[PDB]
Amino acid sequence: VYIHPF
Amino acid sequence: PDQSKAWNRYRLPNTLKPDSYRVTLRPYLTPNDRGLYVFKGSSTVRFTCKEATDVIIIHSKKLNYTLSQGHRVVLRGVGGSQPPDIDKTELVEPTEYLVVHLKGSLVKDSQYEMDSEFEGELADDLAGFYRSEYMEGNVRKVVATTQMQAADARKSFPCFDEPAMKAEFNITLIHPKDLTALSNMLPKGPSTPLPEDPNWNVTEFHTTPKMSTYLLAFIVSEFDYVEKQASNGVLIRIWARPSAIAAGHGDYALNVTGPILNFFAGHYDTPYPLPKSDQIGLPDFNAGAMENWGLVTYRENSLLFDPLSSSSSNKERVVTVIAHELAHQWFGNLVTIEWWNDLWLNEGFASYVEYLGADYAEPTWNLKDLMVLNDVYRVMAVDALASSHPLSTPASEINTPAQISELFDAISYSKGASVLRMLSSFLSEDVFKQGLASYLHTFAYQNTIYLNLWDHLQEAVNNRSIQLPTTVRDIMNRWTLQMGFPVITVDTSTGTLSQEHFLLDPDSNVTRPSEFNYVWIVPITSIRDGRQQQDYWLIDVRAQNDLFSTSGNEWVLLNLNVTGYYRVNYDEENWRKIQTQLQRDHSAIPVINRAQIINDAFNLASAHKVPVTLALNNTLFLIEERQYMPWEAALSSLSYFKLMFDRSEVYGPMKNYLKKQVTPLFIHFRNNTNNWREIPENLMDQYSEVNAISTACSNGVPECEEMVSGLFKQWMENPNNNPIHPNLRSTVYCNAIAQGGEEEWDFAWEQFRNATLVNEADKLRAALACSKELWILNRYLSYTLNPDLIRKQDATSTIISITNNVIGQGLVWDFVQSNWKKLFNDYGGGSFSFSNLIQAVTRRFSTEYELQQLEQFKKDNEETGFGSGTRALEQALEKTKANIKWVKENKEVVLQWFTENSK
Ligand SMILES: *[C@@H]1O[C@H](CO)[C@@H](O[C@@H]2O[C@H](CO)[C@@H](O[C@@H]3O[C@H](CO)[C@@H](O)[C@H](O)[C@@H]3O)[C@H](O)[C@H]2NC(C)=O)[C@H](O)[C@H]1NC(C)=O
Ligand SMILES: *[C@@H]1O[C@H](CO)[C@@H](O[C@@H]2O[C@H](CO)[C@@H](O)[C@H](O)[C@H]2NC(C)=O)[C@H](O)[C@H]1NC(C)=O
Ligand SMILES: *[C@@H]1O[C@H](CO)[C@@H](O)[C@H](O)[C@H]1NC(C)=O
Ligand SMILES: *[C@@H]1O[C@H](CO)[C@@H](O)[C@H](O)[C@H]1NC(C)=O
Ligand SMILES: *[C@@H]1O[C@H](CO)[C@@H](O)[C@H](O)[C@H]1NC(C)=O
Ligand SMILES: *[C@@H]1O[C@H](CO)[C@@H](O)[C@H](O)[C@H]1NC(C)=O
Ligand SMILES: *[C@@H]1O[C@H](CO)[C@@H](O)[C@H](O)[C@H]1NC(C)=O
Repeated sequence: VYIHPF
Repeated sequence: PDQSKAWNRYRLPNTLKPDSYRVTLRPYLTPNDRGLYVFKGSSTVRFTCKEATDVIIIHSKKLNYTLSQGHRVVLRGVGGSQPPDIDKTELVEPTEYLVVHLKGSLVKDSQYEMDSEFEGELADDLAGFYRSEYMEGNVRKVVATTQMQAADARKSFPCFDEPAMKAEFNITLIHPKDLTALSNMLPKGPSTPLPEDPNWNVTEFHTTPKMSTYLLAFIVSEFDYVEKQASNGVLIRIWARPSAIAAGHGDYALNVTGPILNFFAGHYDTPYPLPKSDQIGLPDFNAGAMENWGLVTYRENSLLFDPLSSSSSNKERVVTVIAHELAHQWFGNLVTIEWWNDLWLNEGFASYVEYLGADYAEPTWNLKDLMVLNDVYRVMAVDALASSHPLSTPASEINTPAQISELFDAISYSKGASVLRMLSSFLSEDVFKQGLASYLHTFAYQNTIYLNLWDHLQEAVNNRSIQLPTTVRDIMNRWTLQMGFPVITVDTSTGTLSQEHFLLDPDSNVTRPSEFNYVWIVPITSIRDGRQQQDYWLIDVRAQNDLFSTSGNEWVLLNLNVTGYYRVNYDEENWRKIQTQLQRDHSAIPVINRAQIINDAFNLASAHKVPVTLALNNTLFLIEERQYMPWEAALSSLSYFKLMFDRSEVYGPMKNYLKKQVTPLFIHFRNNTNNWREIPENLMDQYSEVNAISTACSNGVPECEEMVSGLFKQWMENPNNNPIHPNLRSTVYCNAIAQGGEEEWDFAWEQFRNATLVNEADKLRAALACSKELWILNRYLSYTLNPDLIRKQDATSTIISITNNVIGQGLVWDFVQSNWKKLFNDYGGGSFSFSNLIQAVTRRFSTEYELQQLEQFKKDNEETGFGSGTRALEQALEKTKANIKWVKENKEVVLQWFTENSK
């Protein structure tokens, strides 16, 4: 999955 | 829960291995009598018995079985095998198994088939086979769609749902005759009427390659698409709601997708083997995107792009997310992690390689430089804790779906990417990609662990006769098997270097042992008065080399362009020469190293390795810095000061200081853009402009406050003629709401409810959390929890936006303590990024009072647990303890520094 950098 | 029984253990037995599956699924897109949306399916799995056993343990989650010949399943032989009779079956819920107890044992190296018929809820829960909804005018459109990763394929059909259980899949979808069925592969023959009911069609798809269950996708919709054959002959289609496609909002994705796919195929000398790669944007989607092999799914927001309303940052997001998902076709799909403990082999690669693909499609943006901020410095915050974890965690520790989901984190993604960036730097990308080509060729359609990668990189190193201080495995094992990173401390008077494990809190307690003693093997690049020196390898805890010695006016810096995953400290004399250089001509230091000097010194100060005033002194030159990156590094580091101090007497002087530092830049942009009529040509300058506005407004520059209120007022007077350039909307909306009242808030909320693009809605949704009115924040919090107002996919993201507002801190923390079961159960307690909410609500904590609340929160909820947020709570506890001491030690010196330097 792509998860946006938190 | 008896641990001696296999069906009570989380890992599947090794006794059975699937070969191939057929699956038929049929979503019902209108509610039944109960008002429940359901799907009905059947499956046959063919598998090989590898070791004689009298039980079939296979994953099953929230599936109901239709009895067949007296049991939940039927078991048949293959090629003459003769399976025992089924005794009974059971569903074991914690481990999510269907367990088939047999009256005898299966035979080693024989094949068997098992048939199932089942039904599940097509829930609005964003997992497995689920429903997404949107409106076209007043007509409700319902989409059947999927998300399997990590452990949800088993929620759609019974399967051996672990990534090393690769098989071929034969998918049939049964669907309303008017709707299009999509899956990984192309249809196998044309779509035919269901005999019992010709209102439905039956679409069978060609067999997949051998692949992991988590990569399966099944979609039924009336989406439209644009399409283009890529230069490698692969068919690309971009699918989305009809109105978006007609509006041309898929056109940018179509422009970049095929060319990036072809670029990766070329760079890694490894073709993409499928006939097509569909990209599809869903109105409801948990993560950012999912790399399903042949049918990559996205949030609408990350695929669609409107050139007349989306920002440049939105455009960067589209191309980078596409690049990341396309990277996965190689690193994750063709070659797959053996188990989730080595996740970085999928996601660390995708996070690194995404920049190469995005840079191919958009070479003028210079996106690769942003790795330092977006990855290196992002992950270094968590990786400087005693409660961080290695890139490759021991496989034995990672067992449950919660523990698996938790690993989708900054370590696996950004530390993975950072270590690969370092590796490519010391090998050269030419050599790196040669080893990767060999890796991909060898393990195509198979599974890997970290050791397999080093073997193939070693092969390239050996072919090129490259001499390293030891093998690739022994260098890279230092960065992979132990957590953390070193600080490299230089004494420029003697030229000595020393390394130690960098910890934000010296007092913190590292309980995880390292067989490498927290010592690294470090490639050290460096510059002397701007000129690059010979490379150096630091292998010991300390060394001496004249490369690192200075005399007279000379300065040195290590880690040119921050290619290496480490921080750097110097003797205070060299630091003073660096500060002199920044005052004399800051352009003499490469821009990335200007960000480095700032970010490193702030972190070093937290760790008590340099005085805090040294780190603050490193920001003085920013008053004449125009580049995006060093300002972003400063703002990022000063975020921590804001968290520590924005409820204290230190805050006014802090804001005064930032107002002084940013005012010339703000005035520069006011003039340069011809009073905000234009945006800069260069992407970095565009970002620099947005930060200068955000910083000016937040810290009380009166011209900025006037500008944003005036623009927002002009929009309210002309709702259909938005005068605000897309790049400025987020910051103008937020600051206009903050400076305004309920009239501005209500206008923005109405705009949000009426929005046609997710991008515009997202900016408004973040902006509404900027209100300074406690009562408005409370009302807004109640909306985040209402799926008719804010889509479920966005609920916790909006709650985070609220808690980041100083007035929403108490509000949200009190809410979290009061509603833990609900958040855990309904808002993703075992899924991706649940850590985000724990991190956000706790990062202001700097008091004994707050610490005691947090410890009591841990005690009070021990029965519910913290799911995929378990490590984040441990990290919150460590950070909170560090913060208490840091505030005690720094508040008076910081107050005095901001006061003395802001005038
Ligand atoms: C999913 O669909 C695939 C593709 O149609 C199925 O693979 C096919 O399976 C058949 C029957 O098992 C294979 O037959 C085998 O052929 C050789 C004879 O040369 C022999 O060694 C075996 O004894 C067996 O008879 C056939 O080769 C194969 N076709 C292809 C293209 O691979 C698969 O069975 C389906 N899986 C399920 C669970 O329905
Ligand atoms: C460190 O990074 C900088 C900034 O990206 C590099 O400077 C670029 O160099 C390329 C090739 O020489 C030029 O086309 C550009 O003018 C520079 N780009 C930018 C954005 O400034 C520099 O080459 C790097 N240093 C080393 C040794 O790699
Ligand atoms: C599955 O069975 C349970 C228990 O009878 C029931 O509550 C649930 O509604 C069923 N689910 C579906 C989708 O039919
Ligand atoms: C449904 O079936 C007919 C053939 O009987 C076909 O022409 C039509 O395109 C099918 N529709 C879809 C959306 O697959
Ligand atoms: C895609 O590329 C075409 C052809 O170069 C160009 O005209 C168009 O503006 C691009 N579309 C988008 C949305 O970037
Ligand atoms: C190394 O060279 C051998 C012998 O020429 C070749 O077969 C192999 O593919 C090469 N491996 C790599 C990683 O370049
Ligand atoms: C920060 O700068 C001031 C002079 O501008 C100096 O007095 C102070 O010592 C500096 N702090 C450190 C740690 O060098």
